[PDB]
Amino acid sequence: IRACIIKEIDLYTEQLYNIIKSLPYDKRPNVVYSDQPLDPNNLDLSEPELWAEQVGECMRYAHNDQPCFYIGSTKRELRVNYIVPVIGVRDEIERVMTLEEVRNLH
Amino acid sequence: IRACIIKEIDLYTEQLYNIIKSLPYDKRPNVVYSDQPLDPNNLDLSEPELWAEQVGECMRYAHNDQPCFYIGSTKRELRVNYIVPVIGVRDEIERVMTLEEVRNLH
Amino acid sequence: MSKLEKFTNCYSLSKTLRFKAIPVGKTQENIDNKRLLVEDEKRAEDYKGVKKLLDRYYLSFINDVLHSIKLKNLNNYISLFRNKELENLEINLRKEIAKAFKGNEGYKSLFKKDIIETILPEFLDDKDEIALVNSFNGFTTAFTGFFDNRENMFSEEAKSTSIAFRCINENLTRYISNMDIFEKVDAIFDKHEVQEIKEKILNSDYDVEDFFEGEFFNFVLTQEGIDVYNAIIGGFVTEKIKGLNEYINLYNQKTKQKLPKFKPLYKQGYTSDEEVLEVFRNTLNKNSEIFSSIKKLEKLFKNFDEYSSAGIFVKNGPAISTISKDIFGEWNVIRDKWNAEYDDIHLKKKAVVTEKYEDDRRKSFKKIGSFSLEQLQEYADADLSVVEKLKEIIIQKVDEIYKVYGSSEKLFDADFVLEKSLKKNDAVVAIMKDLLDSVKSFENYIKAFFGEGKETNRDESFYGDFVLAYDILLKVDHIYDAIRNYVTQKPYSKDKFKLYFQNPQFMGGWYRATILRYGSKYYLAIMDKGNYEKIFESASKKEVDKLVEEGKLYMFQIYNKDFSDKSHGTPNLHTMYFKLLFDENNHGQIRLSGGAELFMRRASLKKEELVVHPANSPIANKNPDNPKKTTTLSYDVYKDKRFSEDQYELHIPIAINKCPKNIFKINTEVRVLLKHDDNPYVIGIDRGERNLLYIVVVDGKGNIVEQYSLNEIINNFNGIRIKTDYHSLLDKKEKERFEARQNWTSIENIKELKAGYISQVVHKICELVEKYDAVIALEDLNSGFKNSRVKVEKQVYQKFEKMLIDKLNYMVDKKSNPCATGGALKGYQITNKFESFKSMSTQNGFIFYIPAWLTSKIDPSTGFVNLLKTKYTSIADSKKFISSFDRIMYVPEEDLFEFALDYKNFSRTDADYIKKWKLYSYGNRIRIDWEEVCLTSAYKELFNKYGINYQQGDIRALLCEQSDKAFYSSFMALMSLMLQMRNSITGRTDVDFLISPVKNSDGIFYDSRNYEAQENAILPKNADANGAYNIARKVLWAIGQFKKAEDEKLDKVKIAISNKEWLEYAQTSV
RNA sequence: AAUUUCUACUAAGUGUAGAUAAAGU
Ligand SMILES: [Mg+2]
Ligand SMILES: [Mg+2]
Repeated sequence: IRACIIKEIDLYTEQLYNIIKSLPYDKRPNVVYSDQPLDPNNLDLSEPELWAEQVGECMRYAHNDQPCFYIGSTKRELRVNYIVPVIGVRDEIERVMTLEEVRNLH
Repeated sequence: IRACIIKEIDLYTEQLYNIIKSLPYDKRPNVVYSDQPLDPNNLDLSEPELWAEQVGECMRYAHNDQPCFYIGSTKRELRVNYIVPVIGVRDEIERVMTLEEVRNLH
Repeated sequence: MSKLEKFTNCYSLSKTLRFKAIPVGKTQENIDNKRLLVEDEKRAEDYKGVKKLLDRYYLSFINDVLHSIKLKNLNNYISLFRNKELENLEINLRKEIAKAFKGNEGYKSLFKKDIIETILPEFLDDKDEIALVNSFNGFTTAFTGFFDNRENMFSEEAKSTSIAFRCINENLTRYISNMDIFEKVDAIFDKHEVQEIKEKILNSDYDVEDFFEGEFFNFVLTQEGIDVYNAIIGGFVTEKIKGLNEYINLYNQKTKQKLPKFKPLYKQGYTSDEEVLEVFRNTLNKNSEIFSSIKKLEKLFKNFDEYSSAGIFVKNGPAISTISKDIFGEWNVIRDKWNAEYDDIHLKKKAVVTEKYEDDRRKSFKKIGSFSLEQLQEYADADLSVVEKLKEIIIQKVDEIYKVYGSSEKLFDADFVLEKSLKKNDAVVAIMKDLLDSVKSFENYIKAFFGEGKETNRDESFYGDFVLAYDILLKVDHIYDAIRNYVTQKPYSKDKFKLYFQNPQFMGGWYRATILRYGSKYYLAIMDKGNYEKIFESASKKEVDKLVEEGKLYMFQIYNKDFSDKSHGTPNLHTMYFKLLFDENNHGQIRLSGGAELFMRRASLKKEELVVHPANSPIANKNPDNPKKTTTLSYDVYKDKRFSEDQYELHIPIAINKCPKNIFKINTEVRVLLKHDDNPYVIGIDRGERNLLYIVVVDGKGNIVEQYSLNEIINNFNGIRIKTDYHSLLDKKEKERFEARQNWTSIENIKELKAGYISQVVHKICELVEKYDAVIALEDLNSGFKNSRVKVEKQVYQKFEKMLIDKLNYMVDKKSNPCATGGALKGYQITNKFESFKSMSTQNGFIFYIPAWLTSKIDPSTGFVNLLKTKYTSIADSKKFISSFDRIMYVPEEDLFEFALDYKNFSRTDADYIKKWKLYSYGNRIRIDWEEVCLTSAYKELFNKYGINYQQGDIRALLCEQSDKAFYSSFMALMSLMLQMRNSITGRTDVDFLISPVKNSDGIFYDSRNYEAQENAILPKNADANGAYNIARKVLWAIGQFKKAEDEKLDKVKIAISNKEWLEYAQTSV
């Protein structure tokens, strides 16, 4: 179950990368970021570690071509590996957007 | 094992779609096509159903946003769902290219 | 006959061009096969070891020379201390100390080659570290800076970091106060009691009272003397021996009386998340030294009333404003009470309040050392006790500290493990930053109660405990700085080490180093122990490449992205400087002075961390003002590719204008040229609230030649032109800072973005200067304030002024021909070299520093300025206000209200010149949560709502009969917002117009909204354009003053324009 | 998002525009 969960988490973040790569920077969503795989089907809020910020650049790791995302500005150097779009500004997160509500942005 | 295999087969074909969508039509590889998931890690040749032809257009299914590929010309209406790039022209297939030998094409 | 053409070749200047050296051929494996990069890294790592050894030897020498010293002026100090007969004596004492230091027979060796060659390899006598001190044999120059800084302690300049200042200014005061406290706290003692055991266990030879004698201070100069004295003070285990302070605590606990305790004398970056977190846990846990200091200060400030209020003090400065804010309502209440009590003595029965009088009052105030608590109690009101409010606010701060501790129980327990890295984790850094911020806010707050120190009747019963606790607490400053500098740290690093190549005398001239060149490639050839061009005897490329293959040569290639073959745009400035080093048009302007330096930076980013933009994939563009919204490159874009490899940096010094000829004084030549000129332009710069910087160029008669915002920097290239809105970038960064958990990194990002912005504005202002031959006009940052909405703060504006001075020392146009006036070879020198942030005042070559008083809230067409005080205080004050107008009537033709005043009848209105203004209710004003208000309709509404006719005329008498308390409040409110010129909606909506209530000679009120919808406008478009316009008109007044004087009295003409003269100019120029 | 180094970039495709006095403390 752990192998399939990681595969789903990575396919979802690869699709998110391929989507978000083309939106203009002023349209990027507010997301919840981390370094362990993030599972939108089970992700529940009220955890005191989820902070909704906005995606920046979208680049590829040079050694294994894994997508990584810079939260906020690139100059902030807050590079994460797994994100998930949310409707939130702070610790008050409302709901989790889907792979088509992010395409409607532009 | 079947659930993870299908997930890998689909993540691979989604990456292949996202890659092949941007190459000019004269650079597209020669591929082996089918409707059941294709697994490059185990795919063995000499099966009398593998015919290497060239990818055409790359569109999305309107009902569930699943990538589909038109083998040969679009006007031929040979639309498949799972492909795999190969170095071959006929029933004499040499080897299976990778997700970076297809990016080197252009 | 232009002005600038005379200010070339004035004085000399020096720069260092930094480059990158690329090993050519097989130089890198010829270097790795001789290991010429491990000796030097080992030496760079042994530098710190030899630094510590030199520090230890310095400490030995200090404790040696501080043994053979006995002063003859110390008894005079103690006799006269317990305003000018003492400072001469204390500087005599410090001079005596410094002469005792510099008078030894060994001080000569302390900062030359002898201390590495002979002394330190003998003072140590350890075969392990004699290896260290012998490795740096012949490399004494590597310490030149260290020595030049490690001698400022043996001096007497009394700066905060020096041995003399520590021993005298900070120690002798405490020694004298300790003499006092011992004279007071006595006869509770016996030889049978703890007195004899103190002597026996810690001294064993002479009495303990000898350490409170006068002329025995020449015993606590040595660190061991300080140690034994602080031992008998506090207690020193050999059997835990109690000290004098806790004997006092034992007495004050036996019976209840707050008896003073003695004061002890003074004593003369992290690299891993675990180290940082354990330092945090150690210094700031709930049983540390700092938390105990906080508990002690809490018990003190909650026992704050049993200390005599006449003994406490509060320092004079920002602390007074904050104390008034927290106690007496808001910012300025203590200041105005002091000004009232100063007028009641130094002001006659007349209303003759002059700007000179106000300035002398301000100076007398700012010179007051500190305020007692009984004084601040006299300034208070009935039933308000100032000590109770201070105690309650300090207890609130302490309880907030305790609350943050209770919110942060988790970072102290031993089970805690770090999931993510510290720089990427922001919950734990938020916790640490909140704790450090609260604790340092408390520390900076209670810093006030140390009221100047030098004063007579200090309540030592309180100050003993206070300093005992505070001298442990102020370590939070270093902890805060360390943790912050660790968190705000780039993932790469620029740590390098100089390469010598087994040669102490290496590269120091043009040594074994030469600069070759071939075609359009410049090479650095270093001999060890086709056709080129030597720098001009030629060579043969074949045999030099043969030397490179052999090993007899170390050819590097000097390179930056302008020497590339795919570079087509304009080269950098320093690239042009370098290329000119070897040019023909360069005669002696830029020459090669000194020796270069070849450093070496190791790869800081592991190639497993390298992140790339994959090729043939459309990249999004980050510039909203860019037409092209994507980019597809045929190659890869690595992020920070420069820091993922080893790079041989090369620092090359250059001396511009080494042999000047047009030597003269720049300021006086500027004054003479501005005098003899018939139409000198002036560029006024002002810090706005909606614009970062705003430019207004004004000719020699007050006519606006240009006025535009510096919001967007415009880069020209290839004929194309693309703009960048730095205001929007700054707003984005501030929004990100509002979203982030902690804002240590956001603040540094904002600072560096602002630095880049001012680095663009520098070029903007220079190309503005070399277009009109204009003269710049900047706000004098020493005196003035900007009301917290101005984006560019004072620190970054000071950095901007410094950057402008450093640029205008040698102004270059990159696009211009080099040998042409204004090019790199013949740049303009229209400013003197920067000295200090305090000497940036009243002139600098082409730069005039101007006070920003009465520049934005002034009508630019009439000179009007609201000098009234329209704040409601009571019925009587508002009645007198209303009764002070010459006439108040309703003009029915215009449907307005005229308020014919006369500035003679009003207080503090002496600067004005045209004292008889007539101002109407024209237009609409935006009050402040904002609300738009049409003035005449508001007046009619108020009048009708309180039953008042106004068509009569001169309704002043009809108006001061209202008995209601709120009528005059509303009236003075809208009378205050009628005189509000700068109106702006708070919620960022760009409406920053500037209306005036008076009409000019032609009879039309100035309204900026009539000039914002225009290009080629004659009056300011908004309040910030008004600020720049007035900052330019002040320099125009100074130019007129120059025109009034003769060609020898020009140097003495004062140009610090006073409020009287400024208002006179602004009101008659029209 | 490439840089002697900094800022904003991608700016016409291995770069653009401006600035840059390094070392040491
Ligand atoms: Mg350039
Ligand atoms: Mg950058």
